[PDB]
Amino acid sequence: KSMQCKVILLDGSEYTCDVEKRSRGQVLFDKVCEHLNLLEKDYFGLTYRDAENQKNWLDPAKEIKKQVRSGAWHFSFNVKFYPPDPAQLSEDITRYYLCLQLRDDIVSGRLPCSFVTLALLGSYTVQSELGDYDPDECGSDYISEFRFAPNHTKELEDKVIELHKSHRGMTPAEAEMHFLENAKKLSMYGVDLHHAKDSEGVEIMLGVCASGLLIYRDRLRINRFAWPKVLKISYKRNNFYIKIRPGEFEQFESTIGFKLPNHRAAKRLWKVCVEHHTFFRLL
Repeated sequence: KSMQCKVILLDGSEYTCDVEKRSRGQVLFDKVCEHLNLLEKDYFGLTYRDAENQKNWLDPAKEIKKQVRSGAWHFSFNVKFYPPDPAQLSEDITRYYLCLQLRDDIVSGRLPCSFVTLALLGSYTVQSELGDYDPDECGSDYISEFRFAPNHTKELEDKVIELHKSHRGMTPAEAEMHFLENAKKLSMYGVDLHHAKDSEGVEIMLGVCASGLLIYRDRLRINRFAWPKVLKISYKRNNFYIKIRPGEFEQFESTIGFKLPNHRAAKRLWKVCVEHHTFFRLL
C-alpha cells in the first residue's frame, strides 16, 4: 500500500519514510518538517528531478504520483522563499536551516561574493560550529574541513581565522544572525535564476525573488519589476508574460514577453513567480 521516500537534508543526511501511494506532497513535507522540528515551514519546500533531469518543486496540494512518474521518490529539502529579513523569524532553528542552505549556495557558486564577505561569512560559520578560538584546540590545521567558497585559497583560510579570533564570546545564535545580516544583502541572495530569451531573441536570465522579477544580461542586472507593480503573470506555450503599467502616471498597460526553451520551462517559471508574488504579498 506504500512508497518509500528519500529526502536529502541540508546537512547532507538522508531522511527515509513511507507514504501511501496516493499521498499529496503535503504528507511527505509534513513528515520531513516534523523530523527537523521545524515549525516555520512555509519558507521551505522539496525538489525532485523529472524525466528531463530538471529540478521541480513538489506541489504539496497535488498527488506525488502525478509529479514524480518514476517510483524513485527521491527529494531534496531546500529553502523555497528566502526571507528578506531573517532576524524577524521566530525560531533560531529556522535561521540555522537558512544558514545551511546559504553555505551551500555560496560553496556551489550560486551566491557570488567578494573575498572580504566570504571571509566574514566563514568566520561566523566557524564561531557558530566551533565556538571560541583557542590555541589548545586551534592548530594551523583547525578549519581545513570547512569549505568557505567555490575555490579555496590560503589567503581566505587566513582571513577567516583572523576574523574568528575577533568573535570571542559570540553564541551560535548571534553568529548565525550576523552571517544572515551579511548574506541577505548580497545581490543574488535568494534569487532563483531561469534561462530565457527576450522579444529580440537575446539571451537573458530571469531571477525570481522576494523583491520581484529581475532581468540579467551578461552577469549584469539590467531591470527589475517589483511584485506590487506586476499586474498579471501568465504563460502560453513556450512563453512567459508579465503585465505592467509603464510611465510616470501608469496610464496604459503593457505586456512584456519572454521565450523559454519549452512549455515545461515557461510553466515552471510561471508557477515560481506566482508563488513568490503570493507569498511576499501575504508576508
